[PDB]
Amino acid sequence: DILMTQSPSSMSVSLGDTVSITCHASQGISSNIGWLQQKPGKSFMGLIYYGTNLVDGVPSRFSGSGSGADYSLTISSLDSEDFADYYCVQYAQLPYTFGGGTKLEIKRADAAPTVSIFPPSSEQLTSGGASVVCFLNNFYPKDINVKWKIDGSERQNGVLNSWTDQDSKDSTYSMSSTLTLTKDEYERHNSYTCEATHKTSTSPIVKSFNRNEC
Amino acid sequence: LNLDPVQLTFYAGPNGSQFGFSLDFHKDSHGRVAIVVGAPRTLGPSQEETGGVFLCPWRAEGGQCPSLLFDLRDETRNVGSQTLQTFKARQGLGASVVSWSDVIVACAPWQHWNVLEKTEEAEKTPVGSCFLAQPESGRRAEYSPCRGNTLSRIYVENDFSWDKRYCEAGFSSVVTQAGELVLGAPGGYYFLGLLAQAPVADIFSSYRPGILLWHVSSQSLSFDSSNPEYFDGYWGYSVAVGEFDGDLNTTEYVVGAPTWSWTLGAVEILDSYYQRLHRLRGEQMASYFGHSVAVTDVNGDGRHDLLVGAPLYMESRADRKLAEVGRVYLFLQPRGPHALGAPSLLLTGTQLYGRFGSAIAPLGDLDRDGYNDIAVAAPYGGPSGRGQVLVFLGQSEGLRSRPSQVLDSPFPTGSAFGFSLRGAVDIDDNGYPDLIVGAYGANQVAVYRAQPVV
Amino acid sequence: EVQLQQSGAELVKPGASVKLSCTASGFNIKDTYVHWVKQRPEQGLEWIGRIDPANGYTKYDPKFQGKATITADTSSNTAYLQLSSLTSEDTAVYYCVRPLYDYYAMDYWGQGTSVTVSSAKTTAPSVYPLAPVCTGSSVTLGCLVKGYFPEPVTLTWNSGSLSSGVHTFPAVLQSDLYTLSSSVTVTSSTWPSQSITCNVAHPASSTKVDKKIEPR
Amino acid sequence: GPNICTTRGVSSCQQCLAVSPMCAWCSDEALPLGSPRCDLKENLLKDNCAPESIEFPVSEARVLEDRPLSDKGSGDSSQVTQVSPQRIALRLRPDDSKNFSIQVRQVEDYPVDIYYLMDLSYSMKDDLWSIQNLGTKLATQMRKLTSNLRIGFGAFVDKPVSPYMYISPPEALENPCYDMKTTCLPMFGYKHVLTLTDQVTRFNEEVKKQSVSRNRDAPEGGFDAIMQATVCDEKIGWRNDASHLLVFTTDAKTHIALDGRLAGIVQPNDGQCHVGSDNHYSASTTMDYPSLGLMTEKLSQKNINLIFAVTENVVNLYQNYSELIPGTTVGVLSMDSSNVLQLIVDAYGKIRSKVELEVRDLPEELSLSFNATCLNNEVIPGLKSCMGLKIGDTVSFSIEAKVRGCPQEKEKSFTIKPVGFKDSLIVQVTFDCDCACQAQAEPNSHRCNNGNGTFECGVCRCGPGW
Amino acid sequence: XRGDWPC
Ligand SMILES: *[C@@H]1O[C@H](CO)[C@@H](O[C@@H]2O[C@H](CO)[C@@H](O[C@@H]3O[C@H](CO)[C@@H](O)[C@H](O[C@@H]4O[C@H](CO)[C@@H](O)[C@H](O)[C@@H]4O)[C@@H]3O)[C@H](O)[C@H]2NC(C)=O)[C@H](O)[C@H]1NC(C)=O
Ligand SMILES: *[C@@H]1O[C@H](CO)[C@@H](O[C@@H]2O[C@H](CO)[C@@H](O)[C@H](O)[C@H]2NC(C)=O)[C@H](O)[C@H]1NC(C)=O
Ligand SMILES: *[C@@H]1O[C@H](CO)[C@@H](O)[C@H](O)[C@H]1NC(C)=O
Ligand SMILES: [Ca+2]
Ligand SMILES: [Ca+2]
Ligand SMILES: [Ca+2]
Ligand SMILES: [Ca+2]
Ligand SMILES: [Ca+2]
Ligand SMILES: [Ca+2]
Ligand SMILES: [Mg+2]
Repeated sequence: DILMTQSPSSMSVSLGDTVSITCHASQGISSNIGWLQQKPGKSFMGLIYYGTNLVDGVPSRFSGSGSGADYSLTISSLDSEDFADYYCVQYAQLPYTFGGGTKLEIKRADAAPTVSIFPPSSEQLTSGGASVVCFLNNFYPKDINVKWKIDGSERQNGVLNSWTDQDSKDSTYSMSSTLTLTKDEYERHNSYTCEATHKTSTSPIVKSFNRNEC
Repeated sequence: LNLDPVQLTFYAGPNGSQFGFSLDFHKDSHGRVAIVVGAPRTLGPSQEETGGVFLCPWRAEGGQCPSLLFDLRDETRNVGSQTLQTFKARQGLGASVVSWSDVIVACAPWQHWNVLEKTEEAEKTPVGSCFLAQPESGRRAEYSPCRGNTLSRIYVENDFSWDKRYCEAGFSSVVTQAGELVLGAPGGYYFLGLLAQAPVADIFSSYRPGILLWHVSSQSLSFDSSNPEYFDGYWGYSVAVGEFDGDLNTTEYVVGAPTWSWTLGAVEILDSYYQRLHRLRGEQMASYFGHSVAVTDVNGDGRHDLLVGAPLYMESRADRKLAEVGRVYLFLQPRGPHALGAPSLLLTGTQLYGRFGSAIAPLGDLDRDGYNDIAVAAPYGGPSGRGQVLVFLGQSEGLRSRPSQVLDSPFPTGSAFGFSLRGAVDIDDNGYPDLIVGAYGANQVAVYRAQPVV
Repeated sequence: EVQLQQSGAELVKPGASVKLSCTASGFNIKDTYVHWVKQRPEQGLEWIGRIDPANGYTKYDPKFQGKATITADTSSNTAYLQLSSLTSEDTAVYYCVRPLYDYYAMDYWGQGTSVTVSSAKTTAPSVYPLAPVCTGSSVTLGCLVKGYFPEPVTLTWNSGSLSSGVHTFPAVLQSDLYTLSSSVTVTSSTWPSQSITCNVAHPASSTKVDKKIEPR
Repeated sequence: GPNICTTRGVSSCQQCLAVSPMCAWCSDEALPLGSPRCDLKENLLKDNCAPESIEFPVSEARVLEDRPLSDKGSGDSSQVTQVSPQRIALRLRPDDSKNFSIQVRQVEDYPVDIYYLMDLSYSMKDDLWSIQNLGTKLATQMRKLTSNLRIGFGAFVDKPVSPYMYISPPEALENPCYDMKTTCLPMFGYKHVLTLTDQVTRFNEEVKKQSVSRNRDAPEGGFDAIMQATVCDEKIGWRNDASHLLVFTTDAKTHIALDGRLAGIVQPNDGQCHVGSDNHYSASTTMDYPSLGLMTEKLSQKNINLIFAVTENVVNLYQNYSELIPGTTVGVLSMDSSNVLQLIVDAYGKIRSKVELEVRDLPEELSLSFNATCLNNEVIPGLKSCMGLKIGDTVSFSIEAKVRGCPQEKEKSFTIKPVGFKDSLIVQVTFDCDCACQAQAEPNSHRCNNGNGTFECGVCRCGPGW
Repeated sequence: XRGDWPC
């Protein structure tokens, strides 16, 4: 099988820029490569076939190039719809193989997260379970780290994280974290904390709450 | 009648290139009429015969012509764990040429093809190919509908069904008014013969250099058959188009199969879906009935008439003796949706081995009397066997039994003067249609200008 | 226009078999090769195999041999991908692909068919309100939707009235049951002075439960 | 009394003979005034005309060479006589007609050449095994019909060129059976193997060394081989004095003229020999297949009797060709070529069972009529061909030559020859239009107006030129 | 078979 090393995994760029995407093969493939586009939450669309030829209907700002085992897809003057996923596929040998994929994200000014912690609810505590939620809304870049602390000591088991796609009208990311404990184990400790680490702050952002106390 | 045999015009190509094997009139976007000439034994880049095409501008003195350049390099593509191979050596590029709008279609019927997969192959075979060009813009495209990627083992495990490996696509060609290319492939389906059709516009828009195997969704190929009557029939040795069903939205095809039904020879009229409308059976075995077919309205009733050439017809003579001279058959289309009857007229050659009927070119209305006329070639006819072209005039009841004019070959012996013909185009803009005659044996083309009737 | 209309989403049990379809619209399925591609979020895109619907011959990646079975029926103008002995590893989206011009290309893609393999039964989502702790310039509320199957669920605030300033997060599969959360931000004078309710709908169990957010 | 000679009012002796073959002329000086010189021979002698001054030519037919019909065709190479007479002189006056006889015999024990031209394409794999003892077996059965017999062998496949020939893989050129688990000979057009020889064991041993090749399309290039085996006289070895049999065996269709265009070949067949010292046909890849008319011309020129020994699945095909090539014989060959011997013997009988007359170099004015005597002393009018004869039968014909008027050339010759026969009847015609007295004429005679006329045959004619 | 092979 032929391995397709597609670089980079992601890039944050603005409109009007001219970006390029490399795709390196395990061996020569003599321009037998194709490029694909998958708009967020949609299906795939053909961009390039046989290395340099455009699929009917694709704007001319797209262009494929390269030879041997190194190939590049270039978009001149990025457009709003161009922010999507891009994959390279080789068909010089069977089986066909795909590249890791590249995600084009919108660049903007850095923004610190807006953390807020939420204790378990009345309806949930009376059912023998307990969940602490920690929302981290509207930040940039996507790189972020969350850490839970029960009575100051770190906790790693029982955490469920979930991230959003880059919001359309402000180009920010949001994250959700849920520490799920039993009602019995939840009432063994007092203090609960979720720390957030971002490149915008050398010191982590902290928001805690004490059980019973309010 | 009124072709000028005193002041001819001669175009010439390289020695041994068979310049003039095929020819046609060509009109650029401005209406300027030129002559496209195929030379299938022209030397290529490897100093090896590959063929070539020439685009001759109209000049009263003639002379030499500039070439219409095409890619003559063998191609190779390693894709899908397979290896595709095109071999252009001795492909005979220019063994047939045809012009439509501002596009020239030149075909190499013996271009070879092969597909390799590890230790197996598809067999190196002549699928043929056609090269399309737009001289003014420089656009190029190709069309080779019989290329496949099926290994030889599959055809064998299968009784050789749908075997297009020996098509020789482009052997004969023609384009409809709408711009639909129609290629004759006599070797298709294990030498049964097939036709391939596809719009010119789509051939250009779907072709890219280096792909070698691409899809043309709007293409249309004829169908295979288990009928032994079509075996070795070379269905598609000759092709033409016309109007034979009354419906002017549909275009009908005329196909020659000179060895159909055990060398009896036949000609068939089809629709655009290859459904056979009429079939005209040969008269005598090995006469090659269907070697050439022509379509033109000779009796001036608005209905296309059919002309079939049988160059090897042997005429019955005194004392049970047969003499090969060649024969042409005329079929007048009947009023309304009825079947074409028996031949309305039989034209028979005179010179032994002359091959009268090898080529048949409609001339348009040469003498401007109201009836279209034709020309018949006997490439080895005439009292000296040097080649001869005879003109027959149309009349209300068909054609005239005797020729109105006879053009003797201006070339030496062996020129095959008349092997290719083309008329019905006013090349000097004098109001009369003119005739161009190929003589590949001499690597030359002669132009006969029609003048007012004396 | 070339369109590849694949079957609807499938939800089956581990160890069963499912058969996906890819009906052609605007052309004949007999024309070109037809490929099948598997897409997973972590592993990415994997090529399953191809088929020539004209003759039926197939090709596969040795990985999917025995699990994937590609067939085609020119009568109904459709190509099929059958999967057997299903696993949580076979939970992915599947696309059928045909080329445009180049015989060996991958240019036209169907909309895809999502396959989910789980033995869990239909479970109603437990809806839990999330209220802040015992004050700033703005306030944020939340709504937790835990323990439901299968997907999806539609969450709205005030029956679609409060749309701006809302963040609904993608669901996460926590041991054969999904969990989903949502947030919303307003000014400190909007709440609790005005009522705010979380509306969650789970069509599978036919429940549109709603909880109002209450202070502490 | 007055007849058609006097009622035309002739002017000279020449015009008197042209009136009718029964008129005569009297050149007597002492002829009465009211006496016609252009009357019957009896009337002139009744009118007291000098017998020596009578001009009355009589059409005659005198034999010059009347050699007898030979009983045996053996011995001497070769002065056998099968046509009698061989030369006769013919004298004819204007509008007259004389008759003569002719006899033809199918001589027993006449030499025979048999050239076996065999299809060795892959479709003939099993056929080759059934004829490896044919040479001696064939001598045994022909020993009963002729003492002189020569046999030869030749093989063909098709034009060794794509697409007829497999051209891949590279090893398929040296061994066209490469994609199979067998080995066959590289492809070849036509190869001459054994020159016509009386050593029949040379046939057996050569056949045992032969083997098949293999090509792609069903029809084969046998007509190429038929042409070369006909026009390459010196190589095949046809004898000037023998019946020539060309046995053509195949199990498939045949390529014909203009088929060669599927290989890029467009040059017509030239009908010339192209088999060199290597015994292979060198024009196979550069020259098209021959046409039926061209094959007929050469076959008729070298006196070759073509025999189509084909399998039942193509018999009708080759039967239909055999009607476009007159003189050709068809026999049904079994699928393994096991009955080829009896087939050759049956065809030899059909070949020597016809006696058809042909006329060469016949003048324009002459027309001939024929009465046959075939079967058994049975006259058949208007017939010049006999059928159903055995070797040793003799037939004859009666012929009348009716000349129209007087021709310019007074000396001509034509030939009556049976088709396929060597001997022929030469007829030397002489036209007796003039009178004998015309030679000793008196130009510028004193008897005709003092030098104005010429005194010939007792009358005055206007000299040259009034 | 149709080609150069017995029927
Ligand atoms: C060798 O030569 C044989 C003698 O010519 C020839 O035999 C003839 O074959 C033809 C074609 O099959 C026969 O034609 C038939 O015509 C009669 C009517 O008289 C019908 O029995 C029949 O129907 C017609 O078929 C036509 C199409 O073929 C069609 O146009 C008509 O409308 C009608 O349907 C036959 O077609 C003929 O009877 C045969 N004659 C004899 C004397 O046998 C062989 O085919 C030929 N073979 C080879 C291998 O060359
Ligand atoms: C061939 O035979 C025919 C018929 O037997 C002959 O025709 C007649 O022959 C007799 C013979 O004396 C004549 O008297 C008749 O006038 C002939 N009648 C005709 C010709 O209509 C014929 O003479 C014979 N021909 C030859 C060349 O022997
Ligand atoms: C000519 O024919 C007659 C019959 O009228 C015949 O008796 C005679 O033998 C023939 N003459 C010759 C020279 O054979
Ligand atoms: Ca029509
Ligand atoms: Ca008409
Ligand atoms: Ca006219
Ligand atoms: Ca003109
Ligand atoms: Ca056999
Ligand atoms: Ca063959
Ligand atoms: Mg054979």
